[PDB]
Amino acid sequence: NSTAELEELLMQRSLTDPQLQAAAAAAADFRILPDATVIKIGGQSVIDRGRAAVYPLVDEIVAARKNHKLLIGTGAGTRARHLYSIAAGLGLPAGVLAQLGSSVADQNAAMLGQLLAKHGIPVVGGAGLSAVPLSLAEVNAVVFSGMPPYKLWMRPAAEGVIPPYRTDAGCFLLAEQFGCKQMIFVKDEDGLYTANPKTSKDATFIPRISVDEMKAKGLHDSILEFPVLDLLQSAQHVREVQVVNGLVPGNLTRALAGEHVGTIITAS
Amino acid sequence: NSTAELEELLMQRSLTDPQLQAAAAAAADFRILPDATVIKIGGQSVIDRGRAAVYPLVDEIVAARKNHKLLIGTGAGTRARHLYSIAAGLGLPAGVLAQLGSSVADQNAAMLGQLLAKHGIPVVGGAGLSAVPLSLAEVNAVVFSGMPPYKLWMRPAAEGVIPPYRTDAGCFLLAEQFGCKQMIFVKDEDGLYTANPKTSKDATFIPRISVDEMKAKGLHDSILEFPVLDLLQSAQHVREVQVVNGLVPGNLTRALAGEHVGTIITAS
Amino acid sequence: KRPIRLLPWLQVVKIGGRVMDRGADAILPLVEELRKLLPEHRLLILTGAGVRARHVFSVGLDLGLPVGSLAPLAASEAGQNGHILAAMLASEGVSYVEHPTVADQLAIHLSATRAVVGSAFPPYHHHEFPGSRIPPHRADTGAFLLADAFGAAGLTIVENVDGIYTADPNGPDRGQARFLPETSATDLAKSEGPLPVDRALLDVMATARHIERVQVVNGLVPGRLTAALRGEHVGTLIRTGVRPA
Amino acid sequence: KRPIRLLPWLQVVKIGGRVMDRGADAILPLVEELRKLLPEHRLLILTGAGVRARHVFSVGLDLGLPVGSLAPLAASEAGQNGHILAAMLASEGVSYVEHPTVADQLAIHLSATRAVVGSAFPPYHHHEFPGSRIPPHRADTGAFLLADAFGAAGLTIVENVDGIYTADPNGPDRGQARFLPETSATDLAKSEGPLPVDRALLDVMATARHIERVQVVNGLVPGRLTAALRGEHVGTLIRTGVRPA
Amino acid sequence: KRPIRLLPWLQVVKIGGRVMDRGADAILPLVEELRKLLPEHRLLILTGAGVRARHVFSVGLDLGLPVGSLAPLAASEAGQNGHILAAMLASEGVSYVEHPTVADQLAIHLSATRAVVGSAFPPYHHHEFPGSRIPPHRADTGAFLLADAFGAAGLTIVENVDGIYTADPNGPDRGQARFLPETSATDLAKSEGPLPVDRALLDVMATARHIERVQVVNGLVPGRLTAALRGEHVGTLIRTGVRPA
Amino acid sequence: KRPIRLLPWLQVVKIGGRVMDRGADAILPLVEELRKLLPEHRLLILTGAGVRARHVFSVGLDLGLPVGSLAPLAASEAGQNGHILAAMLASEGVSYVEHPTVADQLAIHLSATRAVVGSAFPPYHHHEFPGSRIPPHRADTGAFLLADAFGAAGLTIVENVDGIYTADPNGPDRGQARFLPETSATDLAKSEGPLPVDRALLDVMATARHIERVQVVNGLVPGRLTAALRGEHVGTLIRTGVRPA
Ligand SMILES: Nc1ncnc2c1ncn2[C@@H]1O[C@H](COP(=O)(O)OP(=O)(O)OP(=O)(O)O)[C@@H](O)[C@H]1O
Ligand SMILES: Nc1ncnc2c1ncn2[C@@H]1O[C@H](COP(=O)(O)OP(=O)(O)OP(=O)(O)O)[C@@H](O)[C@H]1O
Ligand SMILES: Nc1ncnc2c1ncn2[C@@H]1O[C@H](COP(=O)(O)OP(=O)(O)OP(=O)(O)O)[C@@H](O)[C@H]1O
Ligand SMILES: Nc1ncnc2c1ncn2[C@@H]1O[C@H](COP(=O)(O)OP(=O)(O)OP(=O)(O)O)[C@@H](O)[C@H]1O
Ligand SMILES: [Cl-]
Ligand SMILES: [Cl-]
Ligand SMILES: [Mg+2]
Ligand SMILES: [Mg+2]
Ligand SMILES: [Mg+2]
Ligand SMILES: [Mg+2]
Repeated sequence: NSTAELEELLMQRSLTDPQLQAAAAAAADFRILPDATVIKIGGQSVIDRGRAAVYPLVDEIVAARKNHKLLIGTGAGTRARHLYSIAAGLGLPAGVLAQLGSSVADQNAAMLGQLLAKHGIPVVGGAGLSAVPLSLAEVNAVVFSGMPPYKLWMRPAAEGVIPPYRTDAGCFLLAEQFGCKQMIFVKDEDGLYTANPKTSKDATFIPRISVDEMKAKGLHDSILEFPVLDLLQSAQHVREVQVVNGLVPGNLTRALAGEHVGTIITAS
Repeated sequence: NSTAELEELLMQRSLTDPQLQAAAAAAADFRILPDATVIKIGGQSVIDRGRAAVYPLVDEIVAARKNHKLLIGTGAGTRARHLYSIAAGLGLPAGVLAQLGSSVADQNAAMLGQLLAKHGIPVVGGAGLSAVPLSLAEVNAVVFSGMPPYKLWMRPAAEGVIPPYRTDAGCFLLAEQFGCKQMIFVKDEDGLYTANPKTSKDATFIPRISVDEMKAKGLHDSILEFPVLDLLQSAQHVREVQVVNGLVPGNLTRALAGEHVGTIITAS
Repeated sequence: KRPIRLLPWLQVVKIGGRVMDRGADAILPLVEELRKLLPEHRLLILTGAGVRARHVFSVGLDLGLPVGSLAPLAASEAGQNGHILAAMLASEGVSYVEHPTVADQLAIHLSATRAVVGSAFPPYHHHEFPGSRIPPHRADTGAFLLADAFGAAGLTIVENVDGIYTADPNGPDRGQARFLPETSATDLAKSEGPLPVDRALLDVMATARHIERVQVVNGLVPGRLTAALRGEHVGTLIRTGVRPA
Repeated sequence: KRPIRLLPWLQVVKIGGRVMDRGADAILPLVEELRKLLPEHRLLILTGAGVRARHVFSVGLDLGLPVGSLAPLAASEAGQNGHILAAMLASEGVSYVEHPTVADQLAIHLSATRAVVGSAFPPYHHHEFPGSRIPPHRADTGAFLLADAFGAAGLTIVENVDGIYTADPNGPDRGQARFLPETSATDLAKSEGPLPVDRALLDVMATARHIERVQVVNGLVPGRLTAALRGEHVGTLIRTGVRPA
Repeated sequence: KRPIRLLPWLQVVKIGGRVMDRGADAILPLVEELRKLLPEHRLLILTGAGVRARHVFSVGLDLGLPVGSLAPLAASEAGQNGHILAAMLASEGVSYVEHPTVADQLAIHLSATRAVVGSAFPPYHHHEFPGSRIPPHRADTGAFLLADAFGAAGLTIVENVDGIYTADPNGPDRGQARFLPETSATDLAKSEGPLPVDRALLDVMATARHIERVQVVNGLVPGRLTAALRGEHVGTLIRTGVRPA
Repeated sequence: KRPIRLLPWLQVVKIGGRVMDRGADAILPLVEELRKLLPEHRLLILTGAGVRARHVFSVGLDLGLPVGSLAPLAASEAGQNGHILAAMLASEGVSYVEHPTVADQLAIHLSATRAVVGSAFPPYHHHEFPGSRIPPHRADTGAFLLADAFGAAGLTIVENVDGIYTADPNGPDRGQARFLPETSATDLAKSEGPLPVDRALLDVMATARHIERVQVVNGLVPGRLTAALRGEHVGTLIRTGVRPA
């Protein structure tokens, strides 16, 4: 197992060759932004609710950036569901719907960014994310739009044309790519329940669970849907995520302080 | 008068409906950059004059950014008048002339920005203005090109093809949009006079005047032309502007300190 | 004299966002009618925003945002309608193009293909005018500014109603609303009450240099757009007060 | 029902990066064959990456970089192959176009000219999936996602070998490698061992909505691409498991 | 051997900024002549900068700015002349395209339409060469680099004078200025004194691979551009010192 | 060596006269399928004669007329079917062209428009061969002679049956008729019994220089012509016994 042996396989075999795959897996592992936390602010669960949900979270973001480095991604929400409904009724494929959804997450990032601008926190994007390093170094936070960039190359789900990789997946993959220390999803329920809590009671709260236990329990729908949970099981750097209720004052602050509010979902 | 009542009108009526218009007017009013000042550096009145005008103002900008947050926009000036003359003689419409003028204001912003670069002050632009928050937070100043982005969608004047909304209007509208605390136009005369001072004397200096008084006095031409003065009467956040002579050493510094140099023009 | 016409052979068609909001039931017939118009006219098809812009206004106003924040948020929804409509016409060689491309390279794109789709909102961005908390320069206004700047042969506004009435025919006073086959922009600008077109449209018609009339027609009735593009009177004519050369 | 086809008349052709790596000896005959195909088909020609992506993987892995860093670095090399191939076809009106343009304005570009060249890699950028240190969604995978999303008439994969064999015909076990004239993606996905196509290609074939078969042919033999674009069986057919409508 | 020609059928025409500076009196006849050339040639029309670049040089030099600052400021003025000229030809399907588009997608644009307009300045930006405080690689130089890189059929330089003289025919020594019907770049490069073309043009002609001659003609005389594009001798021929293949 | 291909990018499609005889019920779906093929292929669409040629044979034989009299009388009916089909495609730019024009100016007509319609009968007129009282060189034969002379990319024969069977599937022995997915012309020429194609077609396939296979497909099933033009196997393949170059 040498660097010369890896380079020799990389020149002589297909990238599909299991021997090459395994030598590449022994490569060193550099974390690009190891001290940062990725947070997703929900689109339907938070930003679509307006000032009563958003303003307290802006206050928490401003207080947090003193001790914490934050990459803050936005969900899409009800305008994307409207676009998906129109487009799906026309027979358009998942790759066309994917671009429509990104425009809604971009709107939400612009609105959140305008509330944060006087604190120096910018909105960033483009295929390079090139404004992230300097912003994180100087003001300890940046806002980005949460949809992945796949556009027409979006992988479809097994059934239907709704893009399976949306803003939960987009934020998760950025945490995984940057090697961040923590991934927090900010939604509108306290965490995972054995049923979903909006449509049934004696749903029981679950403080901690693995992805395999969620599948084996048959936990369907749920506050995080399965495409992001499968990415989590494959991840190299981010091997658990926390889901918290952003409508509860101070929940994001407390999660960033290491309090176990919400549900922790582990890859294994 | 509720948030639910506004949302109900927004779904059920035309945006032209006076009842919707009035409910929207009762919305809360968020100022995006309330502690910033917008300054316009004149194109024909300052930058076209070269080093003797520009270098002292660069010094004042560098000194000011210690206590003041500045958005510094540039005028266009004599190269834009040349372009307008060529294009108008060909019969081209105001929307074509508008793009020509923006290129000249962009040139002037690049020249000013190069004199400020060693102090860390950047030139910013693009439809998002996305470099403004971090720059203002860290170095307390940014340079931008003063023409509005209307391009081919520029509203024409009642007569002729010269774009009516140029760099005075462009800078003013950014101050109004960001909710800035102050708008200062830096030109080459001490302020407003009862005649314009380059072409007649016993012109009397006017320290303070409302837009209605300017119209009623029949003050025509003038150091600010009427399209920006009408925007001022409609403004929500910036309800007066100050015009100062940037050729006088320290006038910009003194205006930023609250001294009443120049002319103050009030919306009412 | 008045400015020259840049694209005198162009026909501009603005599709209301609320037509798109009806989904396949309205869009499929309209796409079929557009398909049949491609060999007859050179078309710039511009989409408005519709109900999703009302939702983002609701959120942005609840957050306190100013009118220069809300204008590009609504313009985004018109862009999405444009992407949907162009996707349906892709097999005819039709694509959506963005504002910079419409401003500067429309002539070459209309040489490449029979029609292009764009946003009807103008790129006023954070430089929208103050006064109302609702952005004034919306889809009707942007489409007319472009059509008149180009000196196009016409602008047709395709709506979910037959034309202009004396009151909102879907609103509280719908019982006394009577249809107006023809009106002038100056007469409309003197009225109070809602219209199916932006009030700023009437203002830019007063300064217009080329377009003499704009017809508002019901795009939910197959054939009306086709007839309007031939000058047939099938909705409301708005006279702009441009006088012939 | 399944989604509509956006560009049903389109033919997509993916050119392997290792074909380009052979230089003029392989590229000139291939350019001559493409030139003769322009009057027969409407072509989206997509290039893969080849050996330079192996080199940047070698450097990036030695530096410890994650898979979301390596994906755009490899995609860059496919873009460079595309610029080279388009330059050779410039005199026929062919240019290279970037990802945003392929995603949104392909229809107008294929109305302007008979063929365009693009990158076969998808724009997954820093959002590539984790699990392998080698980016999984590469040139075969990107080209198939695009072809199927468009509902194109076909996708042909042009390689430096005759097709798929039971073992790498240039590798250690080349002696027992036997040629497969036809296979199914599900059968290939159950095998272990290297393939001439991305393993993620088999996964996206399982969710495909339109493309029923993909042929892999040897672009080093003049005439095979021409024959494949007419449906003639001259390499390996991969059945996707899309069932006819 | 020499490199291949990318666009051998292209004709490149550089329009001097000072021709544009004369306004409608010079531009309208020239636009009419270009209109009549569109069915005869495939044209890349490139504009120079003219007097406004002198003004921005005056300001930028008074501010002390280096040559890499002044080069893009002058290039901006050539871009504005290009937007003006394209606007006048919009009704013929002609648009202005920017540097990235000229570099990479010219072939598809010339398939879409008969002519495109661009800037004649090259994108040297802050990487302009030092030595003079005046940017050396200006409009004549950029247009020749592009024409020769493309392997175009010709480059014609359209000026406000009949051609090259032995002294500036508008300057102090205008009395002893005699017209040169033909010269070589090497002979011109050995002379001192002003020319109607960039001195860097002579340097890039020495390294040229395809263009054998460039004609400088008076665009204020209707018909001379038309004649030059047919090879008729109506101004000054500059031999580049490329030898035939 | 074999002769060059004159129009190698052409697809030839022969429409059986008995498909046309079914009227709107068969023709409208077929016209819709052809409409969708125009952006995908360059088509020469040739019509056969059908039942009216049987009637004129009945009259002409009762009058005693020789085979050189009956050949142009049948060819007239194929021409009329061609005029009907072209009229249905006129709005797509499609016209019928006569024999002299097909023989000499097809290339320019296929540059003007995506498809043209002609008669599938050859102009043998009073020079038809003797031996049978029924003209031997009919619509299948004429279409194949033209396709092979042009060196076209294919010839597809569109019939009112799935393909060739071992007996007439509409005739007396229809019970023992079994479908033949693939056959050779030489095998068919050795059989006795009726076929859905002219027997002279088998003879001209023996002397053919380019076309290797001809597919016979059911034009009463939407989609089969589309699939056949992509090389998909959906009817009977006839191998001609041309060997690849
Ligand atoms: N006087 C009037 N006459 C006709 N319609 C009116 C009038 N007043 C209000 N309306 C309303 O205007 C509605 C159209 O709503 P709106 O005009 O905003 O939609 P749109 O034009 O499709 O949206 P967009 O402006 O984003 O394209 C009509 O359905 C009608 O109810
Ligand atoms: N089972 C197999 N059958 C055929 N070829 C195989 C097989 N396994 C490995 N290979 C190898 O795959 C090689 C192609 O390498 P690769 O497929 O990466 O090149 P490419 O497709 O040109 O590159 P890119 O994916 O960047 O376009 C063949 O030359 C062959 O040696
Ligand atoms: N030897 C010469 N022969 C001809 N003209 C000369 C000579 N020396 C100087 N000139 C001058 O060059 C002038 C052209 O100025 P210049 O060449 O810069 O304009 P331009 O080419 O239109 O500008 P740009 O280079 O921006 O396109 C002529 O009008 C003439 O006065
Ligand atoms: N062995 C066979 N297999 C298939 N069809 C056969 C066979 N023998 C006879 N037929 C008949 O041939 C018929 C087609 O008649 P014919 O082929 O003359 O029509 P057509 O090709 O439409 O006419 P035209 O030759 O004028 O275009 C079929 O409907 C079928 O009944
Ligand atoms: Cl705050
Ligand atoms: Cl300094
Ligand atoms: Mg409306
Ligand atoms: Mg491969
Ligand atoms: Mg010159
Ligand atoms: Mg038959």
